[PDB]
Amino acid sequence: AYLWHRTAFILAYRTPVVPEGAKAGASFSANGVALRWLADYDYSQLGDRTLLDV
Amino acid sequence: NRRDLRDPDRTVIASELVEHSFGVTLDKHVYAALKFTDEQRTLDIRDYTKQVLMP
Repeated sequence: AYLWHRTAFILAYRTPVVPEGAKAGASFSANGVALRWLADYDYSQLGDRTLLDV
Repeated sequence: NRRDLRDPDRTVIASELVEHSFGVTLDKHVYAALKFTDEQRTLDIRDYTKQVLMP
C-alpha cells in the first residue's frame, strides 16, 4: 500500500507533432493523455504500417 | 502481371511504356515533258489546249 501527497510524484506527457511529410492521422485519448496516430504505406512490402505514440 | 495471394515476398514486376515510330517520306517526281520544234509549234499544232495540255 502506498500513501502519497499529491506533490510527491510528477508525471509529464507530450504528444508528438504529426510531421509535415506524412499522411494526416488522427489524435486519440488514453485516460486524458493525447496520443499521436500515424499511418504510412509500404510499397516495398505492399502493406500498411501504423504507429500510436506519446 | 499476376502474383500469388498472401505470398511471403512482396516484389512486383514493373512495366515499361515503349513507344515505337516509323517514317514517311517523299521519294518520287512524276512528270510529263514535251518538246516542240518551232516548225511543229507554228504549223502542226492548231489548238494548244485541246491538242497538248489535255493529253
